[PDB]
Amino acid sequence: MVSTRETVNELLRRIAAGDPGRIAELYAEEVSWKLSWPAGDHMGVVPWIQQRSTRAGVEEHFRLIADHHVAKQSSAEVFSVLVDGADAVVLGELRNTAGPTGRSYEAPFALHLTVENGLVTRHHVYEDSLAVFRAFA
Amino acid sequence: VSTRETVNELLRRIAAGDPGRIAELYAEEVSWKLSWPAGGVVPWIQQRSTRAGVEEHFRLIADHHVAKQSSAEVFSVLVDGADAVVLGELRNTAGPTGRSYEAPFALHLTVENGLVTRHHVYEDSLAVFRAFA
Repeated sequence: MVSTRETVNELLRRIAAGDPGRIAELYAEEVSWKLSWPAGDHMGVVPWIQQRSTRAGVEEHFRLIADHHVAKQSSAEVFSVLVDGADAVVLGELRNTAGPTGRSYEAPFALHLTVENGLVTRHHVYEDSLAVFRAFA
Repeated sequence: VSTRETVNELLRRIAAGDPGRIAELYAEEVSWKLSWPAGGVVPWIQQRSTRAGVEEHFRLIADHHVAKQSSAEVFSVLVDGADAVVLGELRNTAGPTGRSYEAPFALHLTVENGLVTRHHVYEDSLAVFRAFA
């Protein structure tokens, strides 16, 4: 068995490296995936904001979010990683540049993860959706 | 007392709803952060740094929502040392406009000597903003 913290550290490494197939390898086949965003299509400006429940869906998310950002001006700064049993919360800030508009933005985020059998089963993002939306609108 | 005991008491007092008694749990100086742009359509969205400012924040959130159509749920309380994160969701109706919204939130707290020294809220700012705009 691998600790929750080690599993979370590996996920954060793979997310920062960016490859969607390699990130999704860390998720269970079925994933509880939630984003602190309203439902709908948001006039098309944030296409990765959709409902997901599968490893294949997770791979699609990380593909889309990469395609919509300038890779060399985008990153997530992690301030702390809290771990309690099988759960963890990653606290940080998105420092990204939106591809279509060129606007840089900062968005605080908390990422709540659950791990079982070394795989991520839950990935719930709480982030400044207003700031992200404004950067792409 | 423990971090979790302090957090559990804060949840009790938030549910009781008295802003003054909620603020009693905070240090005189507080690290306050909200997952909102640094740009008053939503009346409580502003910076704070003191216990008195916390009391006013909880007074404003009560006043500006339609109480009989509003509810809060706590899904999980994670605790790691001096830090804790409360995960949940608000299902409220904006007072000025009557429009309902739902806003998942993660509340990051730090406790030192039984007082809350840090209160960092991560929530669906877009959903709240739309309800009040």
